[PDB]
Amino acid sequence: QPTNGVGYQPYRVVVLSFELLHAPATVCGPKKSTNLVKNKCVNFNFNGLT
Amino acid sequence: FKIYSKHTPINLVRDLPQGFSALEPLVDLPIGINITRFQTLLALHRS
Repeated sequence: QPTNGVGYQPYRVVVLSFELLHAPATVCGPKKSTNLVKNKCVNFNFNGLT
Repeated sequence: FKIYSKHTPINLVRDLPQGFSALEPLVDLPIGINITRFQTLLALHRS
C-alpha cells in the first residue's frame, strides 16, 4: 500500500554476481581514453602496448 | 577461436588453382570451450 511504513514498503533488489572462469573474460570495464598529444616525447599506452 | 578468411575470384573448373593468397584475420571469438570435431553445413535444392 502507498501509505505503509518504510519497513513494509516494496524494495527492488538487483544482485550482481561476478565470477571468473577459465574462459576469456569478456565483460570488461570502460577504459577512459585521454587526449592525443603529438610531436613530444611521451609515454604511450596503446591497447596495452606501452 | 580465430577465423581467418579470404575470397578469391577463380575460373578453374575442377581442382584448386595454383597461386598465393594470404588469408586475412576476420574474427576472433571469446568462446573458452573445448572443440575436437566439426561438420560442414550445406543447403538443399528443392523442386
